[PDB]
Amino acid sequence: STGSATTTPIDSLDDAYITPVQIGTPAQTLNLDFDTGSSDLWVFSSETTASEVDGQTIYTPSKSTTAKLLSGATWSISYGDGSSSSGDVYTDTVSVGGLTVTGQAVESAKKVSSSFTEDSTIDGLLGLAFSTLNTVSPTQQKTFFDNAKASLDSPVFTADLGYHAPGTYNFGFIDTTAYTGSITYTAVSTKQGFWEWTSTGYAVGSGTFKSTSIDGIADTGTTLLYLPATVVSAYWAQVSGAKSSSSVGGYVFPCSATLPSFTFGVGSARIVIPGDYIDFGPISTGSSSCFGGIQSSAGIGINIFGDVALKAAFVVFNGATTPTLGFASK
Repeated sequence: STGSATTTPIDSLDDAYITPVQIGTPAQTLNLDFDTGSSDLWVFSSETTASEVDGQTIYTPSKSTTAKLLSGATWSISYGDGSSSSGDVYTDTVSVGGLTVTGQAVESAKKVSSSFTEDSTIDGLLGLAFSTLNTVSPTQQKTFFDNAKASLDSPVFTADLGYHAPGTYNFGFIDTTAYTGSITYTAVSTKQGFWEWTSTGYAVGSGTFKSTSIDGIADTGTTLLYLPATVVSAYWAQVSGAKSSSSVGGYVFPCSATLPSFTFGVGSARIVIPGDYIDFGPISTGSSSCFGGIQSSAGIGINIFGDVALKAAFVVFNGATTPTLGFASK
């Protein structure tokens, strides 16, 4: 089997992408944030504290004839950005772009962090990291991809995120028309539960490539590119007027400035992030100071290849027995 669904940015800055997901019988369609940095499928629901719902579409298990309470099961998660949520668990039918999993754990939110309430366009998350990170207790649950894997024509999914435009998630096949050149594959460590790999280095604009190992995660659920402070400093040094602002919480720059591209290495191959992708606009409405899309990972504890980097490539998440990652230009 295969599936294919369009993913759409939630706003003009590509802060995140939402993908429609059918849950239950009859189908309830929710717009979920596909997150390769986590492993819970959780949704706003009829069970969510009313004061914590503000515009989101909810899942109502009682209206689904295929929903079954997973008795005794609870879940609770906190994300790298200080967000969180918690609740109970049903199993139900979940379909993504034509691909159907029966018995998928659907985690029903009883409580969500303010940040989720405040984002009316995201109805929940669909985690695509490794199932070892799943928070359901006492019995850990599998991700949508893990459940679908054996049925898929090939045990892969691909992320093809757009710049200021929609993109595509595919399951079970590689669309050879979606990228240029070849796909370079690189090794993955699952030891932290992430799609963790090692970039071979970077260049800033037309600068010479610096060969150096950068360990990080491919995370569709994170907006920006977070890299070591040395790297980030080398980038912003090439932008006139840029500075790191503690009050703002990162590098900012005047929008009159031209942003250089940023190249990262995948084995011997090279992915170029155009400068325009690194502009995240005014820090506040009307400000002349713009927020940068490349920021320091210092004190995150891990480097994150977020949407800023991934949207510059066609990315293969290969769930073969030994997982790997593939990157192609497009």
